[PDB]
Amino acid sequence: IPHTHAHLVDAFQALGIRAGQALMLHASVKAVGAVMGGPNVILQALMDALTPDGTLMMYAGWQDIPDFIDSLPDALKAVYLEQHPPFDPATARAVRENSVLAEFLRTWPCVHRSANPEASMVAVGRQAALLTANHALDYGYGVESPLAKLVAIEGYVLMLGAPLDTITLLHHAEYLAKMRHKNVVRYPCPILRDGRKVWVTVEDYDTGDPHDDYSFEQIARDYVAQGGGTRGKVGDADAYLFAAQDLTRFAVQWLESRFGD
Amino acid sequence: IPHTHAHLVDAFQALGIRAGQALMLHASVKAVGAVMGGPNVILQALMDALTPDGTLMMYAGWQDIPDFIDSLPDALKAVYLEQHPPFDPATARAVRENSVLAEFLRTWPCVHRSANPEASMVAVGRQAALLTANHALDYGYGVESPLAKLVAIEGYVLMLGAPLDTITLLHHAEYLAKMRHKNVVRYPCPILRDGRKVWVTVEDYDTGDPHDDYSFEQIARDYVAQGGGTRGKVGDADAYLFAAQDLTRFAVQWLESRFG
Amino acid sequence: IPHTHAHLVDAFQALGIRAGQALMLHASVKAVGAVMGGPNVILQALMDALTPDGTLMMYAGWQDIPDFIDSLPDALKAVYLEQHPPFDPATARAVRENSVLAEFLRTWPCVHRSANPEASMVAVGRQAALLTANHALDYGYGVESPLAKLVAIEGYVLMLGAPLDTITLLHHAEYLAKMRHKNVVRYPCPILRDGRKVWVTVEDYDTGDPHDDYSFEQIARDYVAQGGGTRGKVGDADAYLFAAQDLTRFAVQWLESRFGD
Amino acid sequence: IPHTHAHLVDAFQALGIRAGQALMLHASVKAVGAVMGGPNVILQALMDALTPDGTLMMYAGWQDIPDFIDSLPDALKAVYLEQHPPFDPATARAVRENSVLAEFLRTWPCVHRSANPEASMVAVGRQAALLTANHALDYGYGVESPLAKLVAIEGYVLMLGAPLDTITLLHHAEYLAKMRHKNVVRYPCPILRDGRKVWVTVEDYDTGDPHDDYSFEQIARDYVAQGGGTRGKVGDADAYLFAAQDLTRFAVQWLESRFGD
Ligand SMILES: CC(C)(COP(=O)(O)OP(=O)(O)OC[C@H]1O[C@@H](n2cnc3c(N)ncnc32)[C@H](O)[C@@H]1OP(=O)(O)O)[C@@H](O)C(=O)NCCC(=O)NCCS
Ligand SMILES: CC(C)(COP(=O)(O)OP(=O)(O)OC[C@H]1O[C@@H](n2cnc3c(N)ncnc32)[C@H](O)[C@@H]1OP(=O)(O)O)[C@@H](O)C(=O)NCCC(=O)NCCS
Ligand SMILES: CC(C)(COP(=O)(O)OP(=O)(O)OC[C@H]1O[C@@H](n2cnc3c(N)ncnc32)[C@H](O)[C@@H]1OP(=O)(O)O)[C@@H](O)C(=O)NCCC(=O)NCCS
Ligand SMILES: CC(C)(COP(=O)(O)OP(=O)(O)OC[C@H]1O[C@@H](n2cnc3c(N)ncnc32)[C@H](O)[C@@H]1OP(=O)(O)O)[C@@H](O)C(=O)NCCC(=O)NCCS
Ligand SMILES: NC[C@H]1O[C@H](O[C@H]2[C@H](O[C@@H]3O[C@H](CO)[C@@H](O)[C@H]3O)[C@@H](O)[C@H](N)C[C@@H]2N)[C@H](N)[C@@H](O)[C@@H]1O
Ligand SMILES: NC[C@H]1O[C@H](O[C@H]2[C@H](O[C@@H]3O[C@H](CO)[C@@H](O)[C@H]3O)[C@@H](O)[C@H](N)C[C@@H]2N)[C@H](N)[C@@H](O)[C@@H]1O
Ligand SMILES: NC[C@H]1O[C@H](O[C@H]2[C@H](O[C@@H]3O[C@H](CO)[C@@H](O)[C@H]3O)[C@@H](O)[C@H](N)C[C@@H]2N)[C@H](N)[C@@H](O)[C@@H]1O
Ligand SMILES: NC[C@H]1O[C@H](O[C@H]2[C@H](O[C@@H]3O[C@H](CO)[C@@H](O)[C@H]3O)[C@@H](O)[C@H](N)C[C@@H]2N)[C@H](N)[C@@H](O)[C@@H]1O
Repeated sequence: IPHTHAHLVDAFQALGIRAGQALMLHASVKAVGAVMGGPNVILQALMDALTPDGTLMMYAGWQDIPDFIDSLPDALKAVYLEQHPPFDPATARAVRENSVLAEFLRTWPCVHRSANPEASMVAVGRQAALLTANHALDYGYGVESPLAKLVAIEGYVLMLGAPLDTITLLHHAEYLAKMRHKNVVRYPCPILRDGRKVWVTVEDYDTGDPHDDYSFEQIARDYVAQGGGTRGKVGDADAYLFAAQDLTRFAVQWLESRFGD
Repeated sequence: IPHTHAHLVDAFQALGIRAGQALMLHASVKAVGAVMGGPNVILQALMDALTPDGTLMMYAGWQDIPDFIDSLPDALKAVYLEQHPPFDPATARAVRENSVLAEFLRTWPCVHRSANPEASMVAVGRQAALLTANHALDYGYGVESPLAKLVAIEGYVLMLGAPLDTITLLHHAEYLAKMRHKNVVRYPCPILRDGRKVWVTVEDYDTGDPHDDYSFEQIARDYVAQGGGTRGKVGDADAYLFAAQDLTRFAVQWLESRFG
Repeated sequence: IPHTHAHLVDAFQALGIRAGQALMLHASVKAVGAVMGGPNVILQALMDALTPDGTLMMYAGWQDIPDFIDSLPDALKAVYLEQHPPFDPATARAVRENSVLAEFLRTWPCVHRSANPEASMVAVGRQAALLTANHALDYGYGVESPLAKLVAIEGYVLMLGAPLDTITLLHHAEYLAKMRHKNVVRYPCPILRDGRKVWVTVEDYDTGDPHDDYSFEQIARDYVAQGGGTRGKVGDADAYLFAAQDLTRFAVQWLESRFGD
Repeated sequence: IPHTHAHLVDAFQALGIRAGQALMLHASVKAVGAVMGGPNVILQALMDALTPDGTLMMYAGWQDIPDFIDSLPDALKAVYLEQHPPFDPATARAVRENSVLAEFLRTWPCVHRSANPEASMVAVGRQAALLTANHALDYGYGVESPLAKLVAIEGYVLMLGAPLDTITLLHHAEYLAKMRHKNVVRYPCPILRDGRKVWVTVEDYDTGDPHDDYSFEQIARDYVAQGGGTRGKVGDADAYLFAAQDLTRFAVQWLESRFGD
């Protein structure tokens, strides 16, 4: 009754997932429904469809990032600066709202993790080191990011029962697009440097709210409506498979046509 | 008859300015009235009362600091990033609202200027290098600032027809005071590093608005009312002379009792 | 009698070269022996084993870099400052001792060349632009170098009859290693800036002599002795294939255990 | 016969010492000759000429710093790591070859001491806390040092029968100067961190030998020969009074003209 590994492998393949692809996954475990062996089998089935020559990536981030401390009373901020642990990539837990699957992949054998705390990506497979390498602290969805590299190697994005609003790649499209105005955020973050905690200022485009009157769901819905991507069932979940290069190109043109200067 | 150099020196001495003091000036040229020789003579008369063993300092800042570029359209901000000049302490003009006297002092012979663009101070005299040295870019009114040093050497603040709301030293009291919440700002600024332009992020407490329900004029008036400072006329101007250490102590206690 | 293209491809594959790898080559043409078609066929056979989704990189440097002029009399120095040509990446010849194969690759179609004159790297393939981008003038074997990026994307080093003392990647290990003594040098170099010749000063760790009592031969031989890398014949040449990340990690530990904190 | 407090005060004033100056002293007690009350009176007379508005600073260092332990056998090194006391600024004795006057000033009432063990400075007076604050452990004669601050506040250096080779400020000139070769060292040191002994590694330019073919004696003699500073007798001692800013500028130009870019 629960979905089997073999059936999930074939369901992923039916969508168009092929040996050797680099793929970034957004998922809802509940949407897929009961799997025989639990969410590990979702990851393993996807890895098997990709084969060891492919690569699987997820957005992990950092569940406990203390980027809000300026909003606290001064005396409480002082305690955070002294007592909050730094981002340690070996232990920093994935953002829970990024799916438990991101935390499962973060702790998978042979995983690689990128160094930007807020934008941290985890990946397993042939190009996992490449995708996660040299992730700049500032503008973490920009040109020196795993999203840029995913576009460059013509990777894919799989939404597995995940809302279309959660496509992290579209923050890279926001970065690229010549828009009339984008909101810049600067926030403190503790990191490790020579094995010691250092608080640094991170600069980035706001990724919590859009820069103008749009949503990622709207961009993705328009992409699908004009023939973009493939769609199909995986377990109980509605799934969408997008080519990163074409989706990014479409999204940049979409933003610039509506909100450019 | 326009006010003379001698009459200004004498009025400065009558108010309590003494040889060897370190003094930070806030002024209105218009409030002083016509001076024989112009605003140079205000500066020179004050320097003469201080003698070369004293020191005179003003808050210059940078009139053209482009700290607002994040609010501009992205395409315009890109042009600023490419074309706006960096803070060059040799040429960066003083904020006009800090008085033309601050720009006059900034271009005075033997002046020293501190390196923080937004908070830049200029000084002439025996301790001018000391006061302006190693002015940190972040928290420019804090521990690594000319204001901290002015307090440490028990200097003075002279208000020469300037409103009591303009006492820059009270931003140092804000920095020191343990208050429930202070607003932190981070803003971009172009500077010179190894002779090349570099854009850096500056972090500071907000100095454009108070951190709570107060004004500097309110603090200063309360200080005067409880016997703080000396008052007198210099030219046509109402003048106030404050000890930096006592005013800072008072303002920190004032802030902490109300907002701590 | 001469080695054929097909036999060289087979030998590279037997050694462990795989499609998609990013590979840095050190070679001796003489050690390989006569090849049917000459040294071009060595490069093409290696590129074929790597496929277009792989990358081949070599250290080119600049045969005629005038980094020695501070030692000359002022009058001769003035002539160098006036008359020596700048580093032009389109024409600057590779160091002859880096093998003629480095000069052959530098002039190969679709090559990318990194901008640091003394440390210039040349590469052909899918990650060639990535590896050669933004190569800082200072500390050219350091954090901003193609060697750092080769480690970060988990590339490989192939020794094709080249002595183990010539592994340029070990200068990156010297840069990373925390050691009791380092020599820092500053030297002059003419470059092109806005189409004009400009003399700049480059700061780097000394790469002409070791920083302490060791040799690269010593480190690499120890690496092999503990099971590092794979070995085999390619043509007449003894070949070694090393993982860049594992060799660098080993060499940093080797240096730090003897001269470190 | 023994020099009196009053006659030292007069001699310091005749040399050019003035109220309010920040002054770094290098001294020989024997060169001054017998003082009525002993070396305390040298320090007190100098403080009196400076007044409490002035500041007197000396290089104390740490007589017992175990910065040499990497050269010992592993077994003896092990005992040092276990048993050597940490740098405690309250008790760490001044280097004996820095003059007993440095230890006398280190134990003077109201003294402030900078935190860098090897480069520790002690000071008494109005800018004593300023000069000694935030003395970084790495590059202790560099930008984050009391010597940098002495230059910035336009202080002075007084040589009181001390050899001209002993001007510690010239290590700051070495740090600033752009030079063809520098030696960088890393050495161990035990310090206090949250009241517990911790061993750290300090990185600095070598200050035990020059970076090139020069001595501080040469630089200082050349400075004096071109009119730098003021000279006079204090007690039996030849004294020199130098402006820290002018001497540092001269020394940096001297080094860069001979060994610079
Ligand atoms: C928010 C969102 C993750 C919620 O989806 P979800 O299916 O409810 O949550 P998850 O995918 O984390 O799965 C949670 C379920 O995994 C199940 N599960 C199975 N084994 C588990 C295990 N060892 N440990 C924990 N949970 C386990 C549990 O049933 C758990 O549900 P429960 O806590 O209610 O018992 C989803 O709507 C979504 O948005 N996904 C895309 C997220 C994304 O990629 N965001 C990018 C940034 S915008
Ligand atoms: C805002 C404030 C400066 C305005 O006072 P003000 O007397 O009108 O202005 P200034 O002191 O700059 O003097 C300007 C006058 O100097 C005169 N002046 C004389 N010689 C001059 C010269 N060579 N060049 C320019 N102006 C000259 C001019 O008459 C000029 O007035 P005008 O342009 O209207 O003709 C004053 O109210 C104030 O706040 N002073 C304190 C400022 C301060 O210290 N702020 C700290 C940060 S909060
Ligand atoms: C120094 C070293 C290159 C010498 O090896 P080598 O085989 O003698 O020299 P090369 O690899 O340059 O091959 C030269 C041969 O290529 C041959 N060749 C074939 N076609 C050629 C052509 N069109 N043009 C020139 N030479 C050609 C020639 O026989 C030439 O030898 P020759 O000039 O004596 O006739 C080798 O010992 C070595 O150290 N390799 C590693 C180099 C390195 O990577 N260094 C990194 C910095 S330490
Ligand atoms: C090395 C140098 C200090 C030797 O000078 P010195 O006059 O022989 O030594 P000191 O200045 O330490 O004075 C020591 C004398 O102080 C006298 N003294 C007086 N009271 C004393 C007391 N309570 N306790 C100890 N000594 C006392 C003693 O005569 C002692 O000499 P002694 O042990 O032979 O009896 C001197 O040549 C020098 O180089 N000074 C500059 C040092 C410097 O600043 N170095 C910076 C780093 S390069
Ligand atoms: N792609 C649109 C999404 O925006 C928000 O999630 C973003 C997230 O926003 C955070 O959400 C927290 C509060 O929910 C804040 O701390 C924010 O920083 C941001 O910090 C990440 N860098 C990227 C995430 N995409 C929304 N939470 C999500 O529901 C929505 O689908
Ligand atoms: N706290 C009282 C004072 O605050 C403001 O001046 C501050 C000033 O704030 C600017 O004032 C402008 C409003 O005209 C804004 O651009 C602000 O950025 C800030 O740039 C300086 N760092 C410190 C100045 N004290 C007031 N201008 C001044 O009139 C008043 O006396
Ligand atoms: N570390 C091992 C290697 O070091 C030297 O080659 C280096 C080379 O050194 C030059 O060669 C001369 C002899 O050392 C120096 O004077 C420099 O000009 C240097 O310029 C490059 N930056 C890197 C090269 N690896 C050796 N020449 C080389 O044979 C040896 O394999
Ligand atoms: N500035 C020149 C001076 O160098 C030496 O003293 C230096 C001292 O050098 C040590 O002294 C040992 C032998 O000289 C070295 O091994 C170092 O550890 C060094 O540790 C300090 N950081 C700075 C001192 N200046 C000389 N002791 C001194 O006589 C000479 O005049």
